[PDB]
Amino acid sequence: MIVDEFSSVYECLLYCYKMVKRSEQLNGRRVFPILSVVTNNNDPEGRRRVKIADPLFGNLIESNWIRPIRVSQNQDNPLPQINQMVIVWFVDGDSEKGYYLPIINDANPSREKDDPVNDSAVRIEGNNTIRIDKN
Amino acid sequence: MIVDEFSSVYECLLYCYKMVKRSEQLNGRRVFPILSVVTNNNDPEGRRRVKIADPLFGNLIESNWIRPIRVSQNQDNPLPQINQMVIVWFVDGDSEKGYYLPIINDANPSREKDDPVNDSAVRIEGNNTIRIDKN
Amino acid sequence: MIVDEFSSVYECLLYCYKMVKRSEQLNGRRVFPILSVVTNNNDPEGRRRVKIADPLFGNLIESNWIRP
Amino acid sequence: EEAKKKVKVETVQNGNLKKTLSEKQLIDGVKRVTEYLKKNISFQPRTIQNILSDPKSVIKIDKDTGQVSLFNGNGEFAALVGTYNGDIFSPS
Amino acid sequence: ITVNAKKLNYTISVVDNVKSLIVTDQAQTDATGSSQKIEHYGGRMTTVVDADSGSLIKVDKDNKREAGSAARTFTTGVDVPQPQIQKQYSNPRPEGASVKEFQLQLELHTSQSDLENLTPDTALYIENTLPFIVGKSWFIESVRHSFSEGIFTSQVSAYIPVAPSQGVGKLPVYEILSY
Amino acid sequence: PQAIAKQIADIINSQWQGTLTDYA
Amino acid sequence: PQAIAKQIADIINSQWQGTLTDYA
Amino acid sequence: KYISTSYAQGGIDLPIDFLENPDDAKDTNSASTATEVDSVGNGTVSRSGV
Amino acid sequence: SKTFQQLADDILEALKVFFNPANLTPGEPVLIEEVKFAIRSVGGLSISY
Amino acid sequence: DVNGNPADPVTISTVGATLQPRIMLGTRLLISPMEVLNIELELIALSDS
Amino acid sequence: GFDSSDLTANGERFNPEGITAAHESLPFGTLVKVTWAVNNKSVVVRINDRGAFVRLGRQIDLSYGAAKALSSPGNDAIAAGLLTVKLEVVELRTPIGENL
Amino acid sequence: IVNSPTGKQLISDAKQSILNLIGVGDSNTEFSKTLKDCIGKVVNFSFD
Amino acid sequence: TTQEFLSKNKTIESELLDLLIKPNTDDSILTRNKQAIADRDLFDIEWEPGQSLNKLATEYLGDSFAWQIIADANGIDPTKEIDIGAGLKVPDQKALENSIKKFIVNSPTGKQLISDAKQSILNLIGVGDSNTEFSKTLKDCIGKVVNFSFDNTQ
Amino acid sequence: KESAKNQIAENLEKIKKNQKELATPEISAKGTQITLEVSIDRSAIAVFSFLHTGTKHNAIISDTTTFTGQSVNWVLNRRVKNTRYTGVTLKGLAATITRQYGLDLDMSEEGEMIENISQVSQTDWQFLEKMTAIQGFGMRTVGKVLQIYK
Amino acid sequence: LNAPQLVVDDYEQLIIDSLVHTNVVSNGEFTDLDASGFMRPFAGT
Amino acid sequence: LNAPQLVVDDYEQLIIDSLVHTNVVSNGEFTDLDASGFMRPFAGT
Amino acid sequence: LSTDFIVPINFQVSDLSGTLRFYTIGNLVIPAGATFGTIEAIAEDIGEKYNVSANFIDQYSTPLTYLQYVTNIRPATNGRSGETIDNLIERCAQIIR
Repeated sequence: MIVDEFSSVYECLLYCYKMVKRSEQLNGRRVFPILSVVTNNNDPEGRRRVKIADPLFGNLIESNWIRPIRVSQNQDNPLPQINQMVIVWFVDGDSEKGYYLPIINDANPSREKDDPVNDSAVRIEGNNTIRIDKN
Repeated sequence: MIVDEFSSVYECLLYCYKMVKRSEQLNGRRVFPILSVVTNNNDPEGRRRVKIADPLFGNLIESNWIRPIRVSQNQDNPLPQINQMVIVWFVDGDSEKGYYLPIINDANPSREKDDPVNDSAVRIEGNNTIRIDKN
Repeated sequence: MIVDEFSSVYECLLYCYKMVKRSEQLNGRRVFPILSVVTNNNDPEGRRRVKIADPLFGNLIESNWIRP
Repeated sequence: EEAKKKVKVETVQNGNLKKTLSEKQLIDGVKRVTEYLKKNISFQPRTIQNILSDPKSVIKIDKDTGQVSLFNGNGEFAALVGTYNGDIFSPS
Repeated sequence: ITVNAKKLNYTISVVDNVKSLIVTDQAQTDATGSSQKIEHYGGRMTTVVDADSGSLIKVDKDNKREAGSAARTFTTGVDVPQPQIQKQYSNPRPEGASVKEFQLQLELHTSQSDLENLTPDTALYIENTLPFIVGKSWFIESVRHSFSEGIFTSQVSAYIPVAPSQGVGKLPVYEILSY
Repeated sequence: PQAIAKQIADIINSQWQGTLTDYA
Repeated sequence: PQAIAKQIADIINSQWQGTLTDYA
Repeated sequence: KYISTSYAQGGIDLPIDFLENPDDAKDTNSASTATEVDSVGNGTVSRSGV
Repeated sequence: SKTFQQLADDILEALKVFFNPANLTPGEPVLIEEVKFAIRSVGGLSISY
Repeated sequence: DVNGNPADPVTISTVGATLQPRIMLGTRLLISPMEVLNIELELIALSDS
Repeated sequence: GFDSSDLTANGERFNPEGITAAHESLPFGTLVKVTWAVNNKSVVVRINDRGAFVRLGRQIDLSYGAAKALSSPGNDAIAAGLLTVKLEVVELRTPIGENL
Repeated sequence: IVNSPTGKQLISDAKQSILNLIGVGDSNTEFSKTLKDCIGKVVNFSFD
Repeated sequence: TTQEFLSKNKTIESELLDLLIKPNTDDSILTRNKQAIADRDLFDIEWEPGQSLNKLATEYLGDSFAWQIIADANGIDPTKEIDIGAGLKVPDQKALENSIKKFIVNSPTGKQLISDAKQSILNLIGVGDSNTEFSKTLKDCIGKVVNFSFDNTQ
Repeated sequence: KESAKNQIAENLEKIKKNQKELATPEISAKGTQITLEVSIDRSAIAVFSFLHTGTKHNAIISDTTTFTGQSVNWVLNRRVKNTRYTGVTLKGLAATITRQYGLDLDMSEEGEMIENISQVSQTDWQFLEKMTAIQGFGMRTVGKVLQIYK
Repeated sequence: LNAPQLVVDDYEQLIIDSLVHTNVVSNGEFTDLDASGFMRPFAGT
Repeated sequence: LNAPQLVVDDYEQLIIDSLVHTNVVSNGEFTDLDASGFMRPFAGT
Repeated sequence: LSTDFIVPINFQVSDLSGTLRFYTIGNLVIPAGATFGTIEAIAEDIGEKYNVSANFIDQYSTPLTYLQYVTNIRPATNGRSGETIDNLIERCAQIIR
């Protein structure tokens, strides 16, 4: 609605009373992605989920299990270690539906490269298992 | 507060007053992820950060350094090249806390595959280094 | 600005008037990321895009091509 | 009512004239300015005679303040010669 | 929404059957109004990024008016871009006939012609009034007809809009079969 | 005084109902 | 006129303080 | 006096330069003075640019 | 009284005006005195040759 | 010059052009840059704290 | 004839005593380590100019100051008109340390 | 009513004497018109 | 090397500093009384025995120290004797420039005097001005500072 | 991808260019100055300055015209901007913003040095309000000069 | 082109302008502008 | 620089200030400022 | 760059502390292909405190695209808060003779 300069007090109130629905829906939600520290990565269900210490709760209360994100379907990449930082999104803004992805910090520093742009440096602290059905 | 059809001007005003706070917090923030063109990838700090030309500033002003996201902890994948497009999220909606991931575009085209769904095609323009501590 | 407990109705309204702009821009948008089921992965353009069945439309209609 | 009020108030002598110049007054002012410039060409500064020798040079008379100015062929401001009110032209 | 869309015109006069006329004017500003109001004004996401090439194309002229003397360090836009609707062409420029430059409140005694010819599809012409109101088409935003007793009353909200190669390169190999 | 305060409040309420049902 | 216009602010303002206090 | 407004035109009523200020000089262009050169000795030497 | 670039631009513009096909009669000889007058009408120069 | 160094020939020419219509007719004006002598100081002093 | 009045392709006045060089194809501001094989001495020059003479196989052209910076006791770079050198590209970096 | 690319305009028509008499003192015309004709004060003149 | 220069007649560079002496009349002790009032607001009175500028100021103007206003109206030295039956011009109080001091009560210095309120911090003539050279003409005629509209809307 | 990169680079160079709207030609006496000289006992006159921003008029019988004017901060709150500032103190940022509009600055305290911040869809007045509030400062306007104080 | 208008649009305006011109000529001396003045009958006639 | 102003802007202010000075010099003992007081005729003269 | 670059007029620069601030006199046009060029700047305010040595101003507040660094190749001079009375007297007398 084009609530221009020549607008009555009632027109302005009506405009506010109609466009505030999105704000009401956002209440009690989680709008932006967050940065968190991984505190638990032993998932009893084997679903590669981790627990975080998000700054909202100030490490007082433990959070809910946070599910991983992968680039392709059939890769199970190494999980973040304890005290490593991840970025967490909340599906539909629900604090109980969080999905994470590791970031580059110092507990997770950058690997040495000759050319940081084109070269690829990868380290695995466990076994590496690659199985290819085709050529 | 169920603000039904039978409501006074004061009840509606109170509903607006109690509800616009999330929208006030949203002011001067970045709500959605953005698409941007990478203009600088030489990070003097060695933190694999890149500079972008986001459409908000119309390539008039340079942006802040934007940090990468990885799927694994000890993976240091090749960085986006100059003039390539990435998707950027802003933690807590802050413009100065940005985290990026490259996407498939034209400066970033799709690799040739026999099966586009199941096949994996990877090219590295620099050195490739893999270290496995276990088997 | 700072609207306290010593404010008048007109100012309470004015504060809402200026601060409801972001909520207005949010109308007809998708604020949060969603979880969806991939229903089509054959992209005729070879751009590795997929079609999804998002819960918003209840699988009644198909969606747009979604990029990787 | 406004005319006699403006007559009572002393003219600014640096801004808008009380009487705005009309078209015929503008023609007469350009005539007087041309006469003065053709009479005093030799005493004009080197800059002023340089632009006056240009066939694409223009004079510009301000309709409301009476200021007369010289502009060269490029249309940029070159110099000012004086002021023309309703009756007399005063060089500067 | 065009400056000439009211097909039939109806003209009234102040001296007759008019009880109240309030004309107001305001200066445009982005501080007040809604986000749509500033979208209809110069504010808009002129710079957008196509999701295929990443060429970071521009869709409209910038408009940096009354924003500052720099005009080379800021963009004067919104954060959310407009949803593009056309296949290749860009979103059309704000019509401008939806923009009010004057506002007129007309409360007047209702007559029969003031009942049939006073609809928002007509162009209003007020006579015997101030020079800037006379001779201009006023777009009727709304009409209200009240009846409290034998008297019929009319309230008219109106406004004035400020408005005016040989062939393709390569194709896959075909097989041709004469039949 | 309070009678009129209430009257004014009710006027405002009904005026707002006017606006609620005035806009598309 | 202006006296009453003001009295009306005072009323509306206090009425809207009443609503603030009337609500959980 | 203080409500009446009129609008002129960019070229019809005024010269266009009346509506632009000299401070914001338009972006001009020129032949690039940095064009890479082929010292191989096979063909023309200029490589980049036009 | 004019710079060399300004003189050259003025002379070129004057000659482009002179050699307009609307200002030229087909089949009529071009008179060098007329061309010199068109050049001198620019002002701020003295033709030698 | 204004920077405290011997004058730039451009400033020399500007000075000559400025002063040419102001010198006596028939006289000759010569303009050349100044010279600077370096002063090296050594001070032995007693302070009052 | 190359003096402080000339303009380099960078748009800067030419300083003959500076540690600079003209390269055929490198972007301006690129830092090139030039190592002279006679004395194994290396100096980093900043590519600012583009070079006027093309010749054959002439990738770089050092300035007078850059050439003087290659001289060592008993080896004068200016003495030999042509220097057989090794060209490398260098860049500002954060030193690689032990993982912490 | 006259039609224009801008919009419809009501226009007065009469013999010019009545037009001058009605507009005497410039009372009917709006101040914007008066300001418009004086916008171009500096008038280009030619020099001989 | 030293350049040689010979006498010229008229150069542009000399005309950059040909201006040196300016005969202006700006605020000074000799330009205080620029404005004189005509007979439309003066009373012609005769000088009688027992008359003084103090009495004329008290009687006509009502202020004892207003006598200077009378003196500037006649350009006479008060310390020099005025002949009896000599015509003096007394300004009238009804038609006079008010001598009320102008202040800005809210200033960075708290309070300060201003003579015109046009060469002060209240001028507001250059605020938000888009140069253009078309806004300047409208500044000259009516003093339009800001515009009212900025939308393209075509 | 190599040709697409060049195309993107040249488009990025071309988009940064003077391609804005020209100034709007509006012949009117509306946006002028509103000066006020007011005294209560003729001992001294208080002078104030405003900018005209709106007008109202009742034509029928009662001849009443109401003028409205605002302070110069209204100029700073007109247009929404998107810009970025780095390595600038509060006083420097305020000075640049005021110079963009021809205003004067009165600020004794320099303020803290802001290293990285972005103005996202905010007016200059709103951005200045946020920057002064976050540092414990406040603004005030008198005539043409804006003053910032602790 | 458009033919110029031959008659003067406003003649009382012409009289007032001629009287303001008397003041301009006299540089702030001839301030009288009513019918009782010396110049008004001549200017009006 | 600018020429100094030779006249006093307000002489009644001068009388009042001389009377505040009569109080200041005497250390708050001379507090009469009206014309009936001793020093007001002298200060005014 | 492939096109001419413009550093706009009134471009604010400062030292490391940000207390001393200069503004560019006019538009600076770096031609296409050129990278590093020059323009004059003036202090934010009068006074002798703005007279600074070379290589002292290196910060600019607005981050412009493709712009890498700024410096001053001259020590800023002629910053003054008003001349002396004797110099004014000499200047007045010289006009006469």
